[PDB]
Amino acid sequence: SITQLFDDLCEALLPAANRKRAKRSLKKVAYNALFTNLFQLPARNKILMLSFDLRVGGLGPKADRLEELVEELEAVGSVLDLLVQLAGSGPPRDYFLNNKHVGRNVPYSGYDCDDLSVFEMDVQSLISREECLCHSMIQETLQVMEAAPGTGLPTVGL
Amino acid sequence: LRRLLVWTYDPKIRLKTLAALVDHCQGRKGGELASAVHAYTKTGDPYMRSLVQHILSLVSH
Amino acid sequence: IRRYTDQRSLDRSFGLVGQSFCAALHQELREYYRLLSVLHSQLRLLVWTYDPKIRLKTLAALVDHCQGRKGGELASAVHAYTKTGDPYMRSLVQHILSLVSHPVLSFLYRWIYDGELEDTYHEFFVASDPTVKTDRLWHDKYTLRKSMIPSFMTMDQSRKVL
Amino acid sequence: KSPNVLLQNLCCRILGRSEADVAQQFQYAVRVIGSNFAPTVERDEFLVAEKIKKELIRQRREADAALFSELHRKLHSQGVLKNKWSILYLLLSLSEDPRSYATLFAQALPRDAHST
Amino acid sequence: LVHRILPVAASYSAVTRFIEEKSSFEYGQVNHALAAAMRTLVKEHLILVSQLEQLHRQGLLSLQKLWFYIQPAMRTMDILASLATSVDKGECLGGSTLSLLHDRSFSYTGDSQAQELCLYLTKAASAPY
Amino acid sequence: LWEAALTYEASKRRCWERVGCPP
Amino acid sequence: AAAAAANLNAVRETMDVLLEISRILNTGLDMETLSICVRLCEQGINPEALSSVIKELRKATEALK
Amino acid sequence: NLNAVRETMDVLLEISRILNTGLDMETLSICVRLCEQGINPEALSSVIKELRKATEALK
Amino acid sequence: DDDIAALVVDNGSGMCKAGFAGDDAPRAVFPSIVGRPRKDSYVGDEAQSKRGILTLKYPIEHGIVTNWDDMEKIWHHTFYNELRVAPEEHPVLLTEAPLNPKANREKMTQIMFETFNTPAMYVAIQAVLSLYASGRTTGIVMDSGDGVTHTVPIYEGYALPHAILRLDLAGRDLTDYLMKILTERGYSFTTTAEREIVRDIKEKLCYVALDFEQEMATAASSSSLEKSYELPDGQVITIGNERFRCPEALFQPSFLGMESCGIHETTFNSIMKCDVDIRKDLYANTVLSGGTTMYPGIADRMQKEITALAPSTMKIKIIAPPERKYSVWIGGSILASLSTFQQMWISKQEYDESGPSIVHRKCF
Repeated sequence: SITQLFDDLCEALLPAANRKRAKRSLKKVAYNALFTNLFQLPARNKILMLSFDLRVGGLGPKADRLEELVEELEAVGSVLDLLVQLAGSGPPRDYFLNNKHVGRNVPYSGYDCDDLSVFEMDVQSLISREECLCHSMIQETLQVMEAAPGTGLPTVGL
Repeated sequence: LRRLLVWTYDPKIRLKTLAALVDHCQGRKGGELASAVHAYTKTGDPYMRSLVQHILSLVSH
Repeated sequence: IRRYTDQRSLDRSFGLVGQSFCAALHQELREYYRLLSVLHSQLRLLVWTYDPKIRLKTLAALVDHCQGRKGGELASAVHAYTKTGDPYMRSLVQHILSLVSHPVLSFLYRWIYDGELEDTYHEFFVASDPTVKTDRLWHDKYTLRKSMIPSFMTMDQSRKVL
Repeated sequence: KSPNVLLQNLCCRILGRSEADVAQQFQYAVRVIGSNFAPTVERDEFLVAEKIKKELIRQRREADAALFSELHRKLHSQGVLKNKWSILYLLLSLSEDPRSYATLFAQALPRDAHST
Repeated sequence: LVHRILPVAASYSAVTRFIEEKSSFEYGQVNHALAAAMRTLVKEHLILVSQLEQLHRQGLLSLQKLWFYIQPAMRTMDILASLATSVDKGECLGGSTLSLLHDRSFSYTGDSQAQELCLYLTKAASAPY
Repeated sequence: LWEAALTYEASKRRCWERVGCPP
Repeated sequence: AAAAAANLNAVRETMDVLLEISRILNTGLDMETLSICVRLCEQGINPEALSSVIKELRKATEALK
Repeated sequence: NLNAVRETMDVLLEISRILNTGLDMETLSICVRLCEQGINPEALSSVIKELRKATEALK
Repeated sequence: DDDIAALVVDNGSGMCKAGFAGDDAPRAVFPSIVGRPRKDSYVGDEAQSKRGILTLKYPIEHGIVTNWDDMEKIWHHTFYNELRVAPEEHPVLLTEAPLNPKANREKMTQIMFETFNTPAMYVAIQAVLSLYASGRTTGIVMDSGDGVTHTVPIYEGYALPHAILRLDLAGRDLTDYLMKILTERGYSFTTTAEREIVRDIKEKLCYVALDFEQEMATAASSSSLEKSYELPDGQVITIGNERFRCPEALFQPSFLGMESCGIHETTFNSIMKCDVDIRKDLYANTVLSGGTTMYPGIADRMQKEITALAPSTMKIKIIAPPERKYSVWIGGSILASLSTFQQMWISKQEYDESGPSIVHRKCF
């Protein structure tokens, strides 16, 4: 069962990309940390409570996608309650936004200043990254190549 | 912003179609007008198809 | 490399493998344009430029060696730099090799299944044969042209899909 | 605290069902309240004052409409409310008469003639 | 340096003439919507050009930076320029221009930059037929 | 929370020195 | 404190003014619902958005009755 | 049953990719079997965050 | 690091396991034998080879120390010959069977402090330390060893003796029942080495039965349950009807005539005498045990009756470790390495300062 699958988990967190006695030490720290918390519909609602915070924080189609998937997840129950409590632990375009050139019936309306004003900003975050990239690759190498004499790689420490 | 030509890009297509009905229809009333607004919906260019299908809801009232 | 990637961008009779190889070269050259962007605003420093001088030697090497090669002999001219074991040239040849393999690997799911096979330009080992439409085309109507067998393929790979 | 579970507190008060007993309604609540949170129309406490007066005329009362002005005075004298426009617009929208065309009668502006 | 950049200029300025001329009644019915879906694709290049003007006021835009930016655009807008010149030069209308798109959808199947744009445009364009 | 704390025992005396908050 | 119980008096004052306005219009809300609606309206919310909900939840307790 | 659990393992990847977990497919497979045991998932989300901290303390 | 070291020694019922703390396998395993001419004091291969003219003496055989001198003798000879290290320079963590009297534990901490002379020590219950390596600290332990069994509920961090259940159903009764079933067959068991080999065969090759009904039905139709055995010594013991019903006697205790509880009965009798607010928490750490770890089959019957025990709104969680024979060993191996364990780990200074009885309180 699960405590044998836990051994495969202890092999994953150890670098595979030796490795037999470091596993016995990592297994000790794994078991020593595991039992501290364990010693001491209202379920889809927890996903809805974060979809609200999605909709307030911009990004409309992501929350509209999330509420489209929580209907099919109800058409194993302890797994999504783990996912909702691991939702912010994750790793840190589109041609259309304002084209009425397609369709057969589109409603007549004016400007709003929250659609096309924030469609040049969707690209402005891209152009303001692709130059901040240029400052995060020439700095990270000039920090290696110039500090002071006697600084470099630890092969001189051999 | 290049003088905001992105904002005036869907205009002059909006403006272009509404200056065609205001050129093509001049001195009209009756069913000859509902056969003259109803020739800007047979276009296979979907902007005009999506504009005059709301205009034609009003004029055929 | 600037000349090579600009001239074959007005050639469309250079095939789809040459037109993928030069596009990957283009993507590799964009970071060397980024260097020339930032250094301009800061305006001898040889030791800064010794290490880009190693990258550009390999890129000009792939340009000069693969001169005018298209199809499966250009997949036998970048699949000669997959035999290396010094990982700098491995990384430089990666993000070129993938795009080069993509046009060949597109036809190999419509010639093991059904689906359109474009061989109006011979870049694929199939050299199809006209006017055998009777019933004798379960014998050879798709000749195995050896020059457009690539190096990632073998004989069992180039003819069992056939 | 967060606004979304506060919506479920409202859902416990109005329904006989608890918040844990229903999730189809809370789905619709997350649909409506999100992306229409934080005012997007022009505020005016004055129009709300004159429309609560206009509603008390519809109940055939003129005495309680001028007592409402003293409660409107007291509302400002305490001054602990953030949007005095919003809660009174909200109570006026949920008003029920004890016992036509009104879109050509004065309303708040959409702020689509103004950058937001 | 400006000679390096001029092909993307030619492959914007040869597209808008097809969109303008073939947006009238008589010019086909698939041929209408091909140009009508090319306005969503003029939009991208236009948004790039628009944002760079406000960036240039700070001083954080130069000729080299623009040439460094437009590396994907130089190919993607050129495929659209070839389509535009091919329709305008010898007139293809309706099903004739849909045979033109049907050959272009096979003449690239391995490029994977010059395929995806056309693979979008075909499904956008053939709503009237 | 505010209406929960709000039910506190309040003196029925009102000040003659203060009309501004006479608890 | 003492001045912290005067503010707890000044909020009951407001809540009584709002409780008066809630009854002279004869709304559907009771005092307990109203205490959630004051918390919502303090944050800054469309009152056009909440009223549509309240119009559905009161007919969703006729889907309970 | 063995055909079912492969399809369930494929669909349970999707709902954990949209919610932006830190879980990869392997640790997803272990944690999907562990949550199905009955041990409260609200605590399992915390023991994983402590395990991944104590392994990084050694590196 | 350079914190002061720790070692663990578990003098088991059939072999002696010795080692250093934090070693996944036992560092040395000798058989539990202390000779006498029947060398004169030797543990290891030479004593096992001389067993025709050397007595085989296990000091712990019923979960209570029966000979005290041979226990401390095999303990000292294990530390001096089995590991080949010096007693004055190493603290040792020892384990004992559950339900050891307070006077017996007092006797052991006395003998370990004086005759062996340890720097620091630990004497405690077996099933709880085995649980701490087997998964969660809280739960229920179904421990079946080789001379004792206990259903141990634990919600303190340590056992609750108000609800501990002594059960005579161990490997002792299994090999006794094997001798009985073979003497009913009319087969000569012969000697002690064939006793150990046939007990090994019951653990390894023998069918460990899945239900009483199905294998009985196939054997009553016609047997095809037997599986051929070719030993290099040349023994052929194979019979199909007999081999599923020999370990089946735990599933129906009246199949032998055992009046004591079965497996489902002892764990159910345990959980109902335990508090109900921790009930699902204790029901989701039930453990597996027994010599049957070389071919399972007990686990399905056990998990099926545990599904049937409590209602269907709680799912089963049976923790099935990859070790169920050296589980006791890996327990001490993990616990002795910890620096937080020093609070539960007594030194020599306090044993003189606060008397001998504090080993019951601080070691727990």
